[PDB]
Amino acid sequence: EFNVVPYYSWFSGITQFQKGKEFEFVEGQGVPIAPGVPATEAKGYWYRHNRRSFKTADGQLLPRWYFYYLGTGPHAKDQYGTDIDGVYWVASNQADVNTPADIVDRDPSSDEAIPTRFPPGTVLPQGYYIEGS
Repeated sequence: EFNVVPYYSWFSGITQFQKGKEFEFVEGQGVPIAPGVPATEAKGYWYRHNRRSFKTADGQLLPRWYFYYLGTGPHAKDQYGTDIDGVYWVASNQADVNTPADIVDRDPSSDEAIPTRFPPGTVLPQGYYIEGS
């Protein structure tokens, strides 16, 4: 949950479930599939949402990453590929990362989040669960 309204991702999140596992994708992979969007627009970044749980007297919330097309979201102004903590840049080999993706953000009650899926051959990061799968 967010107590400051977040920028909404077009896709479901990827949740870390095993600590110590790195969130990564092979270069050229990692952009979720949106029906009808050209491969040239497949460029953006996954943004880490650190979650914190409240102390109980029992015993854990691991981060959840959300995808934003290049030029949108919390790091809309950053340069593709720049080393920034909590930002993992990804792009199809058809994408030109000097230009923002031609994509408008999601919402209102106008669109639900697209369940995150990747093309056949995509190497999935071990230790992460794709929400909606």
